[PDB]
Order: sequence, then C-alpha cells, then structure tokens
Amino acid sequence: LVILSVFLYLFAYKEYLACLVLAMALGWANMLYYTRGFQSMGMYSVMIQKVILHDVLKFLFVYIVFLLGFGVALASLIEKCPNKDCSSYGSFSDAVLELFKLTIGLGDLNIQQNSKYPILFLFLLITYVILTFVLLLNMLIALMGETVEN
Amino acid sequence: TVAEDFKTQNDFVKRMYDMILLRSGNWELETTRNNDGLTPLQLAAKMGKAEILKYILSREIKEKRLRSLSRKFTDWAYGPVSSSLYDLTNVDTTTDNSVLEITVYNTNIDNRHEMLTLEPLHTLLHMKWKKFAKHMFFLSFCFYFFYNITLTLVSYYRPRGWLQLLGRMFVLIWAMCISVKEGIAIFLLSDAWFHFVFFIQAVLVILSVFLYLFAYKEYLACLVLAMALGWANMLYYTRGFQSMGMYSVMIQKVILHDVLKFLFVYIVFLLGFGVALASLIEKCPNKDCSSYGSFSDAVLELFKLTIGLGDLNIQQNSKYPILFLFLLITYVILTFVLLLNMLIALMGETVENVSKESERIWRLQRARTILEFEKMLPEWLRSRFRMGELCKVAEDDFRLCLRINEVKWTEWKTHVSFLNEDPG
Amino acid sequence: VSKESERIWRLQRARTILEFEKMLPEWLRSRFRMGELCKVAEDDFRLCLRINEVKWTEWKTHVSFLNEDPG
Repeated sequence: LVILSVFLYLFAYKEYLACLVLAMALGWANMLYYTRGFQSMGMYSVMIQKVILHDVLKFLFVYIVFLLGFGVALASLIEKCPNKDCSSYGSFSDAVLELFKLTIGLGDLNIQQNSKYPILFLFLLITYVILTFVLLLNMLIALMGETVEN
Repeated sequence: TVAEDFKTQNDFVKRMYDMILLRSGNWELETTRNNDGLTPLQLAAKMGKAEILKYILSREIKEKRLRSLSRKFTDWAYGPVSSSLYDLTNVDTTTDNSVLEITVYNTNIDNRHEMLTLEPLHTLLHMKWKKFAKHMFFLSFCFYFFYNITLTLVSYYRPRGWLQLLGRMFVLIWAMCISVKEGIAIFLLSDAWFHFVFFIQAVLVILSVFLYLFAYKEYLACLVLAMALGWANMLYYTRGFQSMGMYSVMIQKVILHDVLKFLFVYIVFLLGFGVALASLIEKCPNKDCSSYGSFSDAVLELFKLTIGLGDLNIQQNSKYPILFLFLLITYVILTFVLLLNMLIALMGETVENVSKESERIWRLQRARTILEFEKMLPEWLRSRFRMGELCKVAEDDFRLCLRINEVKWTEWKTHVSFLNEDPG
Repeated sequence: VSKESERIWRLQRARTILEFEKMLPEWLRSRFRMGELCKVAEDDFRLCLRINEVKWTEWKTHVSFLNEDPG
C-alpha cells in the first residue's frame, strides 16, 4: 500500500490519500506483532489472537445476519414521504446504520417514524434490542470467561 | 427391569444375566416377547438401563461350543492391531422398532447421554451421517436460504414478467410444503419447538399471500413478520457444524435458564415505576411541559434510560421533584447496577457447567436429525445403502455385521479365537 | 454462593412453614396431626412417621421387625 501510494503520487493522481491513510492505520494496528518481545505482553497478544479466533468471528457472523435482516424489514415497513426530514429509517443504508448506532448506544429511539403499523415497528425494534444487547453480548462474555480459564 | 446402576448396585445383575444365559445355550431366551412385544434388548433400551445394554451389544464368548451366542467376533488380529466385527441384527432401523430408533426417540429416560455412545450405535450414526445426511442437510439448508432471500426481496421491492412469477410460485409452494411437513410431524408429541416456529412462519407467508390476492392492504404486517421470523429462524440450520451446533445449543440453554427470570422481574419493575412516575406528573396547559406524560411515555422513557439512549433531566413539571429524582435514581440503581451484573455472574456460573454437556446434547440432536432424514427416502434407496456387510460366523449363521478396527498396546495375549486365519 | 443457596432457601421456607402453622386454630391443628400411632412393644403406642427405603448393598437375614407379612 505504501509503495503503491507513493507511485500514484509521483504520477498525475490525487487518489493516493486513500492508500496512504489505510497504510498508516494498518501500521499502527500492526505494532501488536512487536509487542511479543515481553513475556507478559507476549502472552497478552497471544490471548488477544486466540480470542479473535475463538469467539468474535462467530458472534460477528450471527450479529451481521440479524442486523441486515431487521434492517431490510424496518426499511420496508416505512412509507416514502414526499418533507424528507419526516422519518429516519429511509433507505436501506439509513436503516442498518440506525440499528448499528442503537446497538453501540449512541442514537435516539423515537416512535413517530411515519410508518403505517407503528406498533409493529416498535415490536421489531424492541426485539432487535433484546436479541443483541441482553442475549448475545452477555453470552459471549460468559464464553470468553470460559476460554480464558483454559 | 431390576438392574439399576453401578454407584447403587455394585454390578451383580450383569453377572447373573451372563450365567443364566450360558447355562441354557441358545437364542430361546433373548428372542421371546412380553406383552408389549419387546425382547430383553429392546426392554433394556426402552428403560434407561445403560450398563446391561453396553454388555449385550458387545458380548464376546471365548468357549468353543457356545461361540454362536455372542455378538462381537474378533476375526483378524495380528499384533497389537485387531479388527472386531460387531453384530447388527436388531440394531439397524430395518425392523419395526430397532434399538437405535428406540434409543433416540425415547423422551422419558434422561440418560441418553450414555446410550448413544456405545459400540455399534456410535459408528452406525456416524456412517449414516457421512453417507447421506450431510448431503440432504446441506441441500435443505440451501433451499431454505433461497426461499428466504426471495421472500426478503419480494417484500423490500413491494409496489408503492418471466422471472417474478417464478419467485412468487416458489414462495407459495415451498410455504405449502413446509406447512404440510410440520403439520404431519407436529401431531406426534424443549426438544421440538422449531417445528412450531417453522409452522408459524409458513402459515404467516401463506396467509399474507392469500390476503394479498384479495382486496386487502393489511398483508404487509404478515409479510414482514414472516420475513423477520425466517431470518431469526436460520439458527436451526446452524446445527450442522459441531462448533456452531454447540453455540446454538448454549444460546437456547441460556434463554431457558436466565433471561426469562430476569425479564419477568425487570418487566415488573419497569411497569411499576412507570405508573408511579406517570402519576406524579400534574397536567399543565396544548403544549406538553414534561416527558412522563401518559403511562406509555413514562414506560418508554424508562426503557430508553435503561438501554442508555435517552436524556435525564429534572425539570419535569412535577409537584414533588425531589421525590421524582429519588424514584428515577433508585430505578437506575435497581436495574443497571444490580440485575445486569448479577445475571452476568449467573451466566458465568452456567457456562462453566454447560460446556461439558453441550457436545452430548448436540450429538443427540444430530442423531434425531439423521434418523428423521432416513425416513424420507423411498424403499429402494434404503435397500441400496444398507450399512454393513454379511459375514459367515459359524456353521451356518450369516449375520450382518459392522467392522471396527482397534489397536491396544497393553493386553498382550496369544490369539486363539478368530474367524479368518490370515489377516487382510 | 450457589452451593449454599439451596440450604439458606430451605431454612427460610422452614421458617415460613412453622410461622404459618401457628395461625391456625386449635381444632385444625388437631385435625392434621402428621403421623399415625403404631404399637411398638408390650404397651408403648408411640406416634410415628413411616419412611420407606431401598438398599441394594447390605444383604442380611431379617430378624427384627414389627409385622411379619409386609404390606
């Protein structure tokens, strides 16, 4: 990435910034390989990798399934209003994004969403919140409690 | 009927079984049927007797005149390696009620942990699986995945052809098929609630398409509910992979163990404090000057403030705002600091105790699935697979058998009993 | 704690049972009266509480028993 970016920069291009910043971020996230010179820090990095192999992959697969499913559901339930600030779950992208935010706890949960069956909307949103936040996160925390002891 | 266990019986019944059987050498005693049509084998399988079953399924007799009374003949041994040849005359789902089907479909023993790991049952299940259940399972999963994607697309792209009509007929006929199969399999009874879920989803789809072919617009509810139910239903097809199977089993174990109790208690608290806060609010005039207005808004604000999205303000138009603040702070304490952390500790306790039986329960579920698939095939295919091959055992015996090789480096002995002299 | 949870819960339920048993009036308590008489010796007539059991390890010839034919 670095050498390709500098090549494209010496040329007549301005799309080098993508490669440059991606390479930068990859290097800073790459320093974790040089953290194996210290016994404590070496064990630390090894258990990080063991964790990402064991659990986070399964959890991410399942969670992406749920996120995309309920995203298309909510985005279908929404009527297309012609006052574009009328509803927040508009296209499919906005729906999946609002679900992600509401998962990491940043957004805002309002009900007057210009839908046609608002009780159904509320039921779907509450079920998504339950399914992830109360169930999968805590279950994975218990599983990674099991792995670390082993 | 009397044999109990080892921890509570010291294993004296197995020996009396062996002695009484040998003292009258023939199949006269192990073939008769009591008033239910069961033999001591099927009678040991219906009840949970797992020690006598382990004895009978692999019973090797070394004497000369009574060798035709056994069920496992060593026939190839050379060094430390040897090739025992089990028997499958009433253990291989080819009769009315075999021992495999009785062991698997029995739902009244709770000791099936130790009965589906015995000598020929384990390898019979493994061979059936890797012979056809792998193919049939993956094929059914692919059919379900395409059915669900067609559903999702036809719902998202709704209106507000050569190919589209095909998709619609596909959805209709597959919903009809799943509903028929589930209605058939549901009349014969936790363990099998996924039949209920499949049935509800199929009924929702077919009801929606019916109401759509009519003069109705209220079909969208059934359609999107069915879609969401299918996407949340794929977790049943995640049992084909051992790691993923254990994963789904522990998810269900968790939702059974804890989340139900926690949700009961938490709903009690939420509704109580909701009605309290909504009562403490005095209506002010047209222009709402507070959030906790009606009861619905109060319960909703409490829910948001539980999952950490809302905003906690105090000027709530109340008449006793210090009391309002005390109630809100004590609700936040009660749930957020107490119940969530307590449940996390409890589910830390459960996981350390479930991971050891996850494999057992998953194995039992996969056995249920294998034997469920084996009945859909027609006659000639089942006659074509036919695990295990004949083996002349005695003067004229010709019993079906299932070879299982083995290697043992500790019990050295001169080999005397074997069927074929030169090992192959 | 999970290993003593059952013990502490059992003790609390025992407290509750014995607390309820005192609210009833006299005649009801005389009416329930767990356990029934059993002539034990020449003339003993002590109240008793039967508890059946099954043991498959200590085989012995039975010598001591009140009633000969089991019921």
